[PDB]
Amino acid sequence: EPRKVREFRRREQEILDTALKLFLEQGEDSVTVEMIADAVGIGKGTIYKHFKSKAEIYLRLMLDYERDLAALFHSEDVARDKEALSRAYFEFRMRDPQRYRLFDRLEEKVVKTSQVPEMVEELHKIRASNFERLTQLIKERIADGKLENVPPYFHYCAAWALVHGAVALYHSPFWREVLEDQEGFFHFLMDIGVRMGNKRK
Amino acid sequence: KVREFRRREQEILDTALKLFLEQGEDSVTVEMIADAVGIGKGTIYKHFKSKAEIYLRLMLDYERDLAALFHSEDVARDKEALSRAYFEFRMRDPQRYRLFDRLEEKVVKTSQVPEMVEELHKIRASNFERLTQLIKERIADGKLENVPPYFHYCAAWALVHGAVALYHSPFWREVLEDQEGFFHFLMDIGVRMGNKRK
Repeated sequence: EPRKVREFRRREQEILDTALKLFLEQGEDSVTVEMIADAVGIGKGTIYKHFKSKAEIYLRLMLDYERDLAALFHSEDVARDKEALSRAYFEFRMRDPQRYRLFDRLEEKVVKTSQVPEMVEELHKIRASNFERLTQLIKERIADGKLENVPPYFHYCAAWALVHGAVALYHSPFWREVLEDQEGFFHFLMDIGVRMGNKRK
Repeated sequence: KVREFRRREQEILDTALKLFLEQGEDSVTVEMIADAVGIGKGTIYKHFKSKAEIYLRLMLDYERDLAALFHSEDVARDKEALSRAYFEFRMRDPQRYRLFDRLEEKVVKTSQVPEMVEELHKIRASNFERLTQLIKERIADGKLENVPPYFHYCAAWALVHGAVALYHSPFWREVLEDQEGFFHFLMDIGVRMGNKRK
């Protein structure tokens, strides 16, 4: 792409990365557009060229997350490894549990309210596409004999439940200190997700 | 008679829970519980000094029910059937689980009635050891992967927590509410979680 556009996009990305870091550390309600600009080192007026409001930043972060999930499914291979893809999916969903929880709060705050209707409609569209991709992966693992031959939404809902509960584990005042440094436990959870609903003989 | 005191106390508890789920616990007052039972507010105070006492009693009764599940006392109990029964117990009535999650913040974390909360922590600690002992036994039998027991404990907690949330989804609850096969599918997943590969 042209150099001017690339510079504009990299500045936009730095704003997004900085804003997300501030939201997780201090809480999203506390952080203001001025505070993000100070952290990036730019004037606030520069931020408003990129985003009209904090609600646009919230929605952009969630759109970017859905785009990252979509890219996970697409690969340059004729016959992708479905078990490796399933593992990558659970890793993507369970890493960064504080971000998951933040997005749960933003769902009530800006998505359910359709604070920016065009952006929320885009978010629903890509989420529906990602739902179709996960359902197709489930159907292919069923057709390959790996997953039990039950309705695909059985597997979808089990995966949703495991991810949701796993995120909650990392917000426990008791368990978070125990688990935060345990990479083996994280991979144990990943193995459980991949093995969930596997067919038995 | 002592008898007699108990049945009214149970109807108060059964009625209060069923208003809490309907209606939301903050909305429900002691007067509303008394009206539904029909026994007037003065009678309630003979059993419970406050709504917080009713909250904590419901949670104590729940922990006692979980303890009763483990105490089969058989010399060679079926651990897989016990594991399945545990997941069934935890995942049935998801609305009650969610209410108790709210009551944790409201009356347990605040130690609203300290004597009752100390008893609740005591039985919860006993139930934790009972579940951990079941996990260790399934590990020792070659059924579960030989990892720290808390690995298995935390996986079980996560599955239950996520399953309860599933039944509160505005989308999924209508889909799942009548699906006994899906419920048994989740139970199968819980029992098979962390199983050693043959």
